[PDB]
Amino acid sequence: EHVILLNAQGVPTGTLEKYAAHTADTRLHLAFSSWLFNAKGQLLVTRRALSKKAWPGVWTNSVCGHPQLGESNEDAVIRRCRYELGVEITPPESIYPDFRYRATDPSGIVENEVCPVFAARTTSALQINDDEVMDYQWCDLADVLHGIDATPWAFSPWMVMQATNREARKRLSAFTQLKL
Amino acid sequence: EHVILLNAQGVPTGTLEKYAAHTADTRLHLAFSSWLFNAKGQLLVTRRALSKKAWPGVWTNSVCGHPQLGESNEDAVIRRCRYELGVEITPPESIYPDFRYRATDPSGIVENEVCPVFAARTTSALQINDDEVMDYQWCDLADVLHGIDATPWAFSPWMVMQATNREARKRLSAFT
Ligand SMILES: *[C@@](C)(CO)CCOP(=O)(O)OP(=O)(O)O
Ligand SMILES: *[C@@](C)(CO)CCOP(=O)(O)OP(=O)(O)O
Ligand SMILES: [Mg+2]
Ligand SMILES: [Mg+2]
Ligand SMILES: [Mn+2]
Ligand SMILES: [Mn+2]
Repeated sequence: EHVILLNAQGVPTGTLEKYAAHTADTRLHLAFSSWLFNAKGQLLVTRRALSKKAWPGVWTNSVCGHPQLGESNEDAVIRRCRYELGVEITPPESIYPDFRYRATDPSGIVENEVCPVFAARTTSALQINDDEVMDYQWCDLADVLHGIDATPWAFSPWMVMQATNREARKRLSAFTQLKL
Repeated sequence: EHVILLNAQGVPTGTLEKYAAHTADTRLHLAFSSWLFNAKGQLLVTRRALSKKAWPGVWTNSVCGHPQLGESNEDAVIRRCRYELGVEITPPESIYPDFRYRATDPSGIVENEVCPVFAARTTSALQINDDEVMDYQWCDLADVLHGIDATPWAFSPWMVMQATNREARKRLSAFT
């Protein structure tokens, strides 16, 4: 795998192997983030595997990843949902297109990303990939937002930032509707 | 270092080496749990090291451990506060003396304990042992209870159960 490198104005300049790209010195690159809801409208929260290079063992939103060369961001969402979670989804909706952030993890690994955010519904059962996700929960969005307000340090920082954006949060709410 | 095996009448029957004791088939043994506050009354929440055999990487109450043969519960707390957090404390106070639980961690490791719970105040600065603790936060007890109440899965199951016991929570709250 690789990442797509971006310059200061967020324009692509090339690619780098994925492991080598995440270090204490991470250059800006492209990513995506997605929030998944089941038919009942519950949000899927996940726990990153202990083997993940960045934020291992941390609770976070449904799925995070890196678009590969030739791939649309929405196609990367679909792929990682299948790879990490075994799960089929509805077409991802853009919910926070201009999200961008930089953060250092507990052992000093940096993430530095232009990271558009999406939401979607699951249309199949989960098949969790233990190489990527060690735990998960279906819950009510409102409860997650209250937890995020009370103890933000217990979640990944990108989860918290995305959840605290007003318009993003409105879309998450929309997805809490029960659907048949 | 060991754990103390307990029968149905809660009597020690023997010991097992501590690491070898915690498996997918963990048998009942003695432990303690402790909640630490500073002089200002802020609660210390800690995140277990990724190397811990049970619930690695998990946010939980201040300090947890295993009393040894012939050791008082209060002395075990003090010992682990020094070992894990390099911190001195006031005499531990009982908060939930009859707590007991069993739970399974994401990789299948079980804790199965008789685990009385205590509270204390720190009387020195932390000095972190990174073999035990990978992160920590000083916060307001009110906010931690709301977090436990809203997203209990973000915390260790034993922390949740202690905090959701009606009397334990009163005494934690009264404590600062
Ligand atoms: C999000 C913002 C987290 O850093 C993008 C990266 O997610 P990761 O899950 O860490 O990347 P992948 O390993 O490609 O899945
Ligand atoms: C607490 C309730 C966890 O089950 C008792 C044991 O805590 P640990 O922190 O895991 O024990 P030690 O490694 O002895 O410190
Ligand atoms: Mg990922
Ligand atoms: Mg301990
Ligand atoms: Mn990245
Ligand atoms: Mn134990």
